[PDB]
Amino acid sequence: KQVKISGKSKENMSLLKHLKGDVQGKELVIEDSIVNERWKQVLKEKIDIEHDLFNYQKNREISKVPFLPVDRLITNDEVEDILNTLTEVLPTGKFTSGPYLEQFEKVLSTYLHKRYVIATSSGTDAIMIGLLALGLNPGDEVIMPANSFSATENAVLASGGVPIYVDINPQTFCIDPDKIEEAITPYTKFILPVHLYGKHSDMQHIRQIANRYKLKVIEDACQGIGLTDLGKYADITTLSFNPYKNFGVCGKAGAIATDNEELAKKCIQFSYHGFEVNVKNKKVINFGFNSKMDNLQAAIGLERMKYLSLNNFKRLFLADRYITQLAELQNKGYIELPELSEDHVWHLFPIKVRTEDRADIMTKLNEDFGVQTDVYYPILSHMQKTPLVQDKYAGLQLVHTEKAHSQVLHLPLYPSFTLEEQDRVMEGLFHVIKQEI
Amino acid sequence: MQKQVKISGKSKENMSLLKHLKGDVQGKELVIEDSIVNERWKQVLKEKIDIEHDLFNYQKNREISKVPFLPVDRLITNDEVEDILNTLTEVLPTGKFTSGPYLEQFEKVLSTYLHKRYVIATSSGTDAIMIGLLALGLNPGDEVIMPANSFSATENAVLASGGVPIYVDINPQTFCIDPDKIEEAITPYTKFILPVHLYGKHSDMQHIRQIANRYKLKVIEDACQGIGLTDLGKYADITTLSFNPYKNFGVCGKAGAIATDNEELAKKCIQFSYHGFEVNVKNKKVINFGFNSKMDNLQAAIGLERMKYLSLNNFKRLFLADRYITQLAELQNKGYIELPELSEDHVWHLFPIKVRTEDRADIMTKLNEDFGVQTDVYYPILSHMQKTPLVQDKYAGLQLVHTEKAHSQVLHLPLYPSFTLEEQDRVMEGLFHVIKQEI
Repeated sequence: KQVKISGKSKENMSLLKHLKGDVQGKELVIEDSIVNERWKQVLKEKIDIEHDLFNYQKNREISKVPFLPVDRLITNDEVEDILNTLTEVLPTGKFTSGPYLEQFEKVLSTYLHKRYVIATSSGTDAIMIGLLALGLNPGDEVIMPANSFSATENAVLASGGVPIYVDINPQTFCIDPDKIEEAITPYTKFILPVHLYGKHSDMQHIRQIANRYKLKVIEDACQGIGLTDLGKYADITTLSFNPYKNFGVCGKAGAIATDNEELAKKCIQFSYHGFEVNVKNKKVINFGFNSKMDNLQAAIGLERMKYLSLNNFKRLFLADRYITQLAELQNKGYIELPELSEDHVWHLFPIKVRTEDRADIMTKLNEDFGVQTDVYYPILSHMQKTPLVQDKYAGLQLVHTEKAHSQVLHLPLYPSFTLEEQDRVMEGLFHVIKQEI
Repeated sequence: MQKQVKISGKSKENMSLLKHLKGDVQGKELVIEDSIVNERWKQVLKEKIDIEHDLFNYQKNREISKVPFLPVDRLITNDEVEDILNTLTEVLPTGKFTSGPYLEQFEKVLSTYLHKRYVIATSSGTDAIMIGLLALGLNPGDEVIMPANSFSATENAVLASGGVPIYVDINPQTFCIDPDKIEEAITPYTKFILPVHLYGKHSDMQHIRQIANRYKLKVIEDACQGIGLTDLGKYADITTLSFNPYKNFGVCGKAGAIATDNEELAKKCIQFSYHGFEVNVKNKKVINFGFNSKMDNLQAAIGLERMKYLSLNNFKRLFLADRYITQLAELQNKGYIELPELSEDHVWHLFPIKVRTEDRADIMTKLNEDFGVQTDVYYPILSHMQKTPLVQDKYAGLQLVHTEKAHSQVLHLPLYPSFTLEEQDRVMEGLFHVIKQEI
């Protein structure tokens, strides 16, 4: 009878169906949570998504479609809320530690269903501190994919750890659990899956393996906020609140989330100079970092977080539209579409095109249509031109990772993107693609 | 034939300004260097200045029940809040919060203020030291010569980068590393000297450079408390700063900077500061790894506002320290305490006096209970006495006589730009009353 808005990816999916006529129940019920706040001012019984959420203007004039214009990633209402909260924050004089930081950590805890949240100065820092809190020693091996953002390998390397790259599932872009056990040595301590593009990795299977081999699991969920059951099978979950993520602040920040008390204590010590928790200047471990989130950014996060469920839903609506209206191109085998799944928060939108055509498709979309696309990310880990790669990752081949990487093409997708712009993207893809994969 | 007096805002020039602004004639001889750090001076300098009244609003007869050591709400003024709100009104809608134009502009201003060719703004002073060591070519196990009485960030940066701290005794008068004790400690594994301008006092950099040259060592200074020091960085390979909110100049969150004249070195700092990428080419790595440690565009915008108060704020700190040193003279004359020396090479981030080792706890307790005067000790525990596995394992048997003795005597008195002279009166009165024994 009741259709509940949690804001999480599973319920978003059922909300999507329900609003497309397909009744999932009677009463729209909005869960009493900070992440659902902006929904309340726009969600009405007879809501029309195209008009109420996107203000669809089919005939608005469009010459260029930028892939990700940063100015549009923050709205006018967000600006007003931020200025309003800073008006109160600034005179308190508390900019590093303070009450907004604590409140942000409490709110995240509830949203993630994790007992302990340590907010950090970036996502990169979260992974780095997480590895160390979990006991990483120099030379310990960490199993992970090679198609993530460089921050992932970087956090392992900076801590003294050793990346062991394993091939991916070519459709999900995520680490193939069936390739993990092969790569376990007596020096392997961790598995580090990445929920790439917003797609959830096969965490249950990863957990079975990990318990088998007594490894720890720390996930890079920096692109995966809003995923149903995020962290259910992880020892540590890491997040980024960088301004370009599904939810971000106004600078650098991230978080570590865990259910283990002793683990949390250690993360806090590593995040702040190795001090005894809340006892300044008294070290209890060898060293630590200066890597807590700023009180000021936390105050901003408490405002920007009000838009999260609404924005994740708008991302889902966008991804659904793409998948539906481009179906004919996958039907003719010209492109491959991502699967419409509950275990996706659509941080990025990956289609697949023919390898030898991608650069041409990209150029034509831009030249003829003003449509900008991109490829996240241009270089794989084991193909970076560094002294480390040549000495350590020589002649390594990851067939699926490399092939998928050669084919992946990302389309504009973000909460303030417009349907009219999306139409131009799609109209463009049809007019320029004329060969199969 | 009149000598001009340049208001650079640096420590040397502030010292002479202190005399001229105590004097009767204040005319066209006072030349304000065209710099953002001097902005808040332009308005107030167009008339004759009475420091007590114009800068401090001296209210000798005000009721004071408590003197907090560092009330953080008073470290940011109303005009600072307003300027910040005004600039953020412009920054926020641009949507640029990581990289951006205020960041580049803040680095450029710093480069001019410090007289250093390259400034790399970082996410904290702690990261500046860590990145600086790595860019200078630190390898795991490399020994770093340093004092043991700094904030923990100094040693934490050495250790996080793979370095090995080697602690050397200080000059007990200045609290800075004793150049005369550095040479003794040099081994084949020594690669760096890391002096700290502690409390805002300038280390003996010329002598340290001599030793460094002689043994081919790199010098990276922790100047995180030393912004405004004359000739800062002159003999350093890398200078590091902090713009933590509590510093002489700070932003509204964490940030710091690396300063250097060496171009190839600057390049490496950038690479380390941002994922090991080629400069201005995202996703393309040219070194093994790097960090996510640039300063944020938004904090840079706030920095460009707050920096307008630096020269004036540094001047007020000096006037405060000078006032302490003069009015407390008698306590030093009678041998009860030791006062710092009124020098040109100090920016007075903190104000250290020395009291009798045996009486300090009692002095502090009585100041607070009988008079509401809060004092403090930066920092409570020395590096070689931290209860950590590393210390208990590798730094057992290490004795640093001067560091330990001076650390047992030191007492910091409240001093920040918005501190009032009437609060200062009460600090000083309390000190006269509670103290009765010599050192």
